[PDB]
Amino acid sequence: TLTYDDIVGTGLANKCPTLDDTARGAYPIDSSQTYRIARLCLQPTTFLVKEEPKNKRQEAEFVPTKLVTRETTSLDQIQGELKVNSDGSLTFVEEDGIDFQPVTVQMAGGERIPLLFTVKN
Amino acid sequence: GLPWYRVHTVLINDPGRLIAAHLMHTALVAGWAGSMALYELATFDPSDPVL
Ligand code: CLA
Ligand code: CLA
Ligand code: CLA
Ligand code: CLA
Ligand code: CLA
Ligand SMILES: CC1=C(/C=C/C(C)=C/C=C/C(C)=C/C=C/C=C(C)/C=C/C=C(C)/C=C/C2=C(C)CCCC2(C)C)C(C)(C)CCC1
Ligand SMILES: CCCCCCCCCCCCO[C@@H]1O[C@H](CO)[C@@H](O[C@H]2O[C@H](CO)[C@@H](O)[C@H](O)[C@H]2O)[C@H](O)[C@H]1O
Ligand SMILES: CCCCCCCS[C@@H]1O[C@H](CO)[C@@H](O)[C@H](O)[C@H]1O
Repeated sequence: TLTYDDIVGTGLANKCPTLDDTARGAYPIDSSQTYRIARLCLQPTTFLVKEEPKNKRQEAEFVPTKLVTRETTSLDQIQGELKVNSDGSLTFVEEDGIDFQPVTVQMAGGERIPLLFTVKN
Repeated sequence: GLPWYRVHTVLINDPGRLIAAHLMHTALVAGWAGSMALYELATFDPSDPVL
C-alpha cells in the first residue's frame, strides 16, 4: 500500500501492478451479471522493429532496439466494458484511459523509430 | 648552407632530436590511423554485409 511519495522518482509509476505466484485460481463468470474492466495496464518491456531488407524477397526479422525516451512508455488507467457473449466468450470494449504513449526507440546504427504505442478503441 | 634535400641530416649526431623526430613521425602515423578510422566510420554503411 504505497503512496505517491513512496513512489515518486523510483520508476515504479511506469510499472503495472503484479500478482503473486499464489494467484492461479479461477474467476467465475455469471452470464447474467454485467462486467467491466476497472483498470487495464500494459507495461512494454521490449520494442522490436522489423528490418527492411534490400532484396525484398528475404525473410525480414524483428530486431531489438534501445528505448531512448525513458520510463514514459506504459498504458494505464484504461477502463471498459466486459461483455458476455452468446457463445460464452468475453469481449472487452475499451472506453477510456491513458491508452497511448509516444515512444522513440533506436536501432543499431542510430536510426530512430518513433511510434504511437497504443490500444486506442 | 644545407641544400633542401639534406635538411634532416642535422639529426645524425643528435640522438635526442632524432628520437624527437621519430616521436613526431609516429604521432603523425597514429594520427593518420585515427583520422582514417573516423572517416570510414562516418562513411560506412553497415546495413548489408552480403551485397
Ligand atoms: C615527419 C615529418 C617531419 C619531421 C618530424 C620533420 C623534422 C624537422 N624538419 Mg622537416 N620537413 C618535412 C617533414 C618533417 N620534418 C616535410 C614534409 C618538408 C617539406 C615541406 C620538410 C622541410 C624542412 C625544411 C626546409 C627544414 C626542415 C627542418 C626540420 C627540423 C626542424 C623543424 C622544422 O623546421 O620543420 C619545418 C617543417 C614543416 C613546417 C613542415 C610543413 C608542414 C607540411 C607542409 C604540411 C602542413 C601541415 C598541416 C597541418 C597539414 C595541411 C593539410 C592540407 C589539407 C592543407 C626537424 C628535424 C629544418 C632544419 O632543421 O634544417 C636544417 C628546416 O630548415 N624540414
Ligand atoms: C626509413 C625511411 C627513410 C629515412 C628515415 C630517410 C632519411 C634520409 N634520407 Mg633517404 N630515402 C628513402 C628512405 C629514408 N630516408 C627512400 C625510400 C628513398 C627513395 C625515394 C630515399 C632516397 C634519398 C635520397 C636521394 C636522399 C635521401 C636523403 C636522406 C637524408 C636527408 C633527408 C631530408 O632531409 O629530406 C628532405 C626532404 C624534404 C625537405 C621534402 C621531401 C618531399 C618528398 C619528396 C615528397 C613528399 C613526401 C611525403 C610527405 C611522404 C609521405 C610518407 C611516405 C611514406 C608515403 C635522411 C637521412 C638525402 C641524403 O642522403 O643527404 C645526405 C638524399 O640526398 N634519401
Ligand atoms: C631500456 C630499455 C629500452 C626499451 C623498453 C626501448 C624501447 C624503445 N626504443 Mg630504444 N633505446 C634503448 C633502450 C630501450 N629502448 C637504449 C639504451 C638506447 C640508446 C640510448 C635506445 C636508443 C633508441 C633510439 C634512438 C630510438 C629508440 C626507440 C625505441 C622505441 C621504438 C618503438 C616505438 O616507438 O613504439 C611506439 C611507442 C609506443 C607504442 C608507446 C611506448 C610507451 C612509452 C615507452 C612509455 C614511456 C615510459 C618512459 C618514461 C619513456 C622512455 C622509455 C625508454 C626506456 C624508451 C621503443 C619504445 C625509437 C623511438 O623512440 O621512436 C619513437 C628511437 O628512435 N631507442
Ligand atoms: C613502413 C611504413 C613507413 C616508412 C618506412 C616511412 C618513411 C618515411 N616517412 Mg612516413 N608515413 C607512413 C609510413 C612510413 N613512412 C604512414 C602509414 C603515414 C600516414 C599517411 C606516414 C606519414 C608521413 C608524413 C606526413 C611524413 C612522413 C615522412 C617519412 C620519411 C622521413 C625521413 C625523410 O626525411 O625522408 C625524406 C623524403 C624522402 C626520402 C622521399 C620519400 C618519397 C616517398 C617514398 C614517395 C613520394 C611520392 C611523391 C613524390 C609525393 C606524393 C604525391 C603527392 C602529390 C602527395 C621516411 C621516408 C616525412 C617526409 O617525407 O619528410 C620530408 C613526412 O613529412 N611519413
Ligand atoms: C600501442 C599499441 C598498439 C595496438 C594494440 C595497435 C592496434 C592496431 N593498430 Mg595501431 N599503431 C600504433 C600502436 C598500436 N596499434 C602506433 C604506435 C602507430 C604509429 C606507428 C600505429 C599506426 C597504425 C596504422 C597506420 C594502422 C594501425 C592499425 C591498427 C589495427 C590493426 C593492427 C595491424 O594490422 O598491424 C599489423 C602489424 C604488423 C604487420 C607488424 C609487422 C612487424 C614487422 C614484420 C617486424 C619487422 C622487424 C622485426 C624486429 C623483425 C624481427 C622480429 C622477431 C620476433 C624475429 C589495430 C587495432 C591499422 C588500422 O586498422 O587503423 C585504424 C592501421 O592502418 N596502427
Ligand atoms: C595534443 C593532445 C591531444 C590531441 C591530439 C590530436 C587531436 C591529434 C590529432 C592528430 C591527427 C588528426 C593527425 C593526422 C595526420 C595525418 C597524416 C599524417 C596524413 C598524411 C597523408 C599523406 C602523407 C598522404 C599522401 C598522399 C596523398 C596526399 C595523395 C596520394 C598519395 C599519398 C598517399 C602519398 C590529446 C587530447 C589526445 C591528448 C594529449 C594532448
Ligand atoms: C577528439 C576527436 C573526436 C572527433 C569525433 C568525430 C567522429 C566522426 C566519426 C564518427 C562516426 C560519425 O557517424 C555519423 O553518423 C550519422 C549516421 O550514419 C551520419 O549522419 C547522417 O545520417 C543521419 C541518419 O540518417 C542523419 O540524421 C544526418 O542528418 C546525416 O548527416 C553522419 O554523417 C556520420 O558521420
Ligand atoms: C572518438 C570517437 C567518438 C565519436 C563516436 C561517434 C558515435 S559512434 C557512431 O554513431 C552513429 C549513430 O548511432 C552510427 O551511425 C555510426 O556507425 C557510429 O560510428
